Amino acid sequence: GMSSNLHGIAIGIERSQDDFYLAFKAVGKLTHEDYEQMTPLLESALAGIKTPEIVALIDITELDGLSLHAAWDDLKLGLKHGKEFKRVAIIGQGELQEWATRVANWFTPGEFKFFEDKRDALDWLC
Amino acid sequence: GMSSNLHGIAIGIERSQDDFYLAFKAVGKLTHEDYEQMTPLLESALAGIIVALIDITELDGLSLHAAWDDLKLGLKHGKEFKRVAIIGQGELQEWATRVANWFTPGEFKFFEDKRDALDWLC
Ligand SMILES: [Cl-]
Ligand SMILES: [Cl-]
Ligand code: NA
Ligand code: NA
Repeated sequence: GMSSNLHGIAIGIERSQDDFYLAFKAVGKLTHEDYEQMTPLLESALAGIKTPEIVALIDITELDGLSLHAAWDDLKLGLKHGKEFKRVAIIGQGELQEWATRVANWFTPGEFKFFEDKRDALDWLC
Repeated sequence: GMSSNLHGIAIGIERSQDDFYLAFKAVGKLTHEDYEQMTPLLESALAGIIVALIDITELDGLSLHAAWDDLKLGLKHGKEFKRVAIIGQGELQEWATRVANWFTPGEFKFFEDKRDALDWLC
């Protein structure tokens, strides 16, 4: 009964033309340890920001899900930093993920919008 | 970043002379999915079978959700285990075993060598 599944969150700051954006790529089944590894970089990225200025891209194309603890870490990060994001582009596949993006958008102050194409997402995002 | 750590639980019935025990090996950082893969096997074993052996030499720990599944399993089934040999290394794992022993109705004892453990286990 063993398993060696690939998972994690990649975080970076990317560029599209003359705009910088915060990029995430969530892969596999996320754990609390994954949120822990990513949190200091996120805190570094948002240092000094107290207004809705940030735009982010979150690629969930290879995301399987979140552990229970990870789901709580995620909500904690949203409660703590979410107001600082004005727009969030979600990149995934299918209508069920589109629907989940619309549900997230209802809950959040920043504008969340779903895409399948990165170039479309970046055009809207920045 | 990315990772692909090995984790899981091996379970099965084993022999020591003309005598049997339930063997567990806990590897890595255990998750809820690991507990769900393992539970139906544990139940079939208990319907068919008590003393057990738990190898923690390669155990890192349990996720929050898994610690809960684990406690749920101990509350349901631990009374059925009269003796539990914990196979591990070091005094921190021994201490953890002694703490577990205090909490539980069966006798839990720490060993470094499987052969020494099986002599006491059955
Ligand atoms: Cl977790
Ligand atoms: Cl879990
Ligand atoms: Na929103
Ligand atoms: Na005990």
